[PDB]
Amino acid sequence: GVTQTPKFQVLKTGQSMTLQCAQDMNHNSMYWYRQDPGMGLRLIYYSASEGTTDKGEVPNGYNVSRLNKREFSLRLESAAPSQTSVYFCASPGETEAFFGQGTRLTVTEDLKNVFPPEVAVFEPSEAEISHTQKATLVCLATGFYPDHVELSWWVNGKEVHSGVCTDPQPLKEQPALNDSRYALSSRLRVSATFWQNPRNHFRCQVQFYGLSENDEWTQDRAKPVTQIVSAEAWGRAD
Amino acid sequence: GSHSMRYFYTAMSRPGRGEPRFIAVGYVDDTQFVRFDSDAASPRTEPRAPWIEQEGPEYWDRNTQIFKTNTQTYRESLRNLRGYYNQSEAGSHIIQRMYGCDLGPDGRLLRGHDQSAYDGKDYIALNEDLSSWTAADTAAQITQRKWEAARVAEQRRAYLEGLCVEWLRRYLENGKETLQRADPPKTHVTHHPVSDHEATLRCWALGFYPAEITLTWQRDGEDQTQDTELVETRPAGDRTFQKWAAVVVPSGEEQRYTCHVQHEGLPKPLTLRWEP
Amino acid sequence: IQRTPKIQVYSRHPAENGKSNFLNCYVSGFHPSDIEVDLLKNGERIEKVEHSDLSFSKDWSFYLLYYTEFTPTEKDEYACRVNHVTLSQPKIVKWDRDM
Amino acid sequence: QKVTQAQTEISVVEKEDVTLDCVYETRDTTYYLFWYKQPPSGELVFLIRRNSFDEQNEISGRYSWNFQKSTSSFNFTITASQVVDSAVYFCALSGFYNTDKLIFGTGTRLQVFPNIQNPDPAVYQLRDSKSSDKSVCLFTDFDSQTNVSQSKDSDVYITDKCVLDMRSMDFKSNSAVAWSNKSDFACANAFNNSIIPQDTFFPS
Amino acid sequence: LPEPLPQGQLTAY
Ligand code: NA
Ligand code: NA
Ligand code: NA
Repeated sequence: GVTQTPKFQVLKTGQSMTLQCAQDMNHNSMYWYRQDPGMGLRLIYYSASEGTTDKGEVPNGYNVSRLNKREFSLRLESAAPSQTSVYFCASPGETEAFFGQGTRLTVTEDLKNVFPPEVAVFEPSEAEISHTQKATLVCLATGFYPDHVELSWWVNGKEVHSGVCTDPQPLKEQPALNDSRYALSSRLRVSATFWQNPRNHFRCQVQFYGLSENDEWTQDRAKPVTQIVSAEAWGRAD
Repeated sequence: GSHSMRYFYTAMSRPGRGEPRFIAVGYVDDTQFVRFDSDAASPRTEPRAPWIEQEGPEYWDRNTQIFKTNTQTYRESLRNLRGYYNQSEAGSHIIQRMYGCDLGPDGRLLRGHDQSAYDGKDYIALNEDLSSWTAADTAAQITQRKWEAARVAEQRRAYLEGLCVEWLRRYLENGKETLQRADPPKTHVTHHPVSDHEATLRCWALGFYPAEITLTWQRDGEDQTQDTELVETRPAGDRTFQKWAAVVVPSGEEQRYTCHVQHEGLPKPLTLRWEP
Repeated sequence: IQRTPKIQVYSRHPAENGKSNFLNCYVSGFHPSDIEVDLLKNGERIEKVEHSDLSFSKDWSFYLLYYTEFTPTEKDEYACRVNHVTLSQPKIVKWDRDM
Repeated sequence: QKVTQAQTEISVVEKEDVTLDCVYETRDTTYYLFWYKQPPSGELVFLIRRNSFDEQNEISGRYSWNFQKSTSSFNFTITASQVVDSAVYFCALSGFYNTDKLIFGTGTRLQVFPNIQNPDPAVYQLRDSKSSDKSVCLFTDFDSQTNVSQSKDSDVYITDKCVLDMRSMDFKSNSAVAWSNKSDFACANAFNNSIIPQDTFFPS
Repeated sequence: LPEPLPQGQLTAY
């Protein structure tokens, strides 16, 4: 199928970058899309052949290059905040579109806006335990920017998907602000006897995708690099 | 009244120095309107009919890019077929392809065609349903399996029912003064003495379009088939066709002989006689 | 099997002495495609003979029309020379203005 | 060329059937369409390819499509709905040639909800984190028809209704989370901007 | 117009 890199990218406004896309299926056609809430997928540029490149729905702010049959690169020149999107490349065949993994790109005004999440676990209400014979743990990942995060629950060193619910979309801490920090909540529901067992260890892990070692950092605070932030709780006899 | 568009591809390998030659020609009924030859100095799709000359540079570049890709793909197909039929760098081999659309009553597709041959012999053809193939043998069954797995039939059907029908209609409209016009044969019977007791009567049919025509001699209303000399219909080189039929008759008995002509462009079938 | 070419030598319009016409040589029903066609004037090869673009019939056999603009006379003799792989030697068909 | 998915967001009750609409507009006589699935993970998952000349209408497990070339509609039906169907669904249209553009609709987000004939709505205060300044309120066990609204207060954060399934204990439930550092913030007022049942349990 | 190229690979014989 299609090989597309990178998966995550933080970019400073005015910076320039090139997204990669390669296919070994010997296809003639290669397409570049951007996905935005309520817009679905929108074609930026497409290439009908090796020496050809043609404009799509939204070509403004981008340039493409079809060198050989395999590669279809997408160039962002002087990256703008409006270019904060999910990018997908496709090379359709006689069967399917063949989509690459997807590039989640964030264009920031200043690196000063990049923050990792603050992660905190909130222990079950005894009032819930008494009323329902169930115990919901809540995890809050707050103040993160960009919204590139992966939340997971770990019970006794093993990742659980049972009794877990994570919000499908994060919340804007200041919706009217454009570089707003994000917040995400997740719940882990367990039985009262499982929560009451002190042997039981519950960990909420948030993988944050931020700045690389290569990025410049001029601020006093810690460099907001790609990192894991966690919070934990053990079962209480109480 | 029924119309057709046809493309004819000829792909030939060279045992001597040089790359395989790909030649494509396109026809609307009996009129060639387009050609592409990879052997040329700078390969380009070219017009062969005045009515196609109204197509912009985007039509020609789209044609040229289809044919340049087919040229490369055919050189691979030639390399392949001599691997199926275990052959050698020794001989020259030919892949021929004929495909196209037949216009129906409602303007839709009447029938779609796609036929391929290898060394002058049937290789693979697309059936009437345009979803199935017929391989003349095994090894053209290798081609068949490769094409069934790559959904080639679906790609052919899309063009045949779609673009092929639409483009043929455009051509038919654009060149209506010629393409929809049937040209009647210009006929005459010529007299040629062979001896003192015999003479040749030759019935000519000239400047006709389309090529289909019937030409027969009768003696006292009786068909002269076995005694008739009939040349094959031939191109005049000006887009019209020529044909003649001849009979050796006893000198003086000329009036007993009638030449029968049937052609689309004729209001009625003709009955001709020598006019001395 | 290989198919030998059928040959027809003729003029575009009924021939008239001193009037320009086209001398045609129609080669058809042949396989493979490679063919050598020359038009001759009193035994000597005519330079600049054009031809139609390579096409084929329902039976896969190829056909080509070779032609040259000419001004016929009663004196001058025209013929077509055809060499194919099926032929041991070139085939010569003379132009007969009545055919 | 055009593809239209009118529905922005649709909800469905678990074990019930739902239909996602797609209406296209094309000048091409021959074309093909796609249905793509986008789960919360963000990947684009191939579902179906239907060519214009295809008459054979498909069923594939709990999926069934209806192509009507007449009404220019390619509608996708999901039967016996499961939480795994909660995704964004895209419909696409393309021509058969290299010069042609593959075009997508705006999508339709589907959310499948459990059937709760007997909700036990309650608002619970979770124990504060030693590392946090905020108080957390869990609104849980409400009916799937409950609409959760955002707070009037800008320093009060309210998440939307979320579906969890405790597989062993065979129990599915809905929950929404409200949190804040504000001194006047309490579980009793946290969801005051939302319409909640009168029987909502409010412990101490 | 001749048969145009597919989005995918033009399948050889
Ligand atoms: Na700072
Ligand atoms: Na060679
Ligand atoms: Na929509």
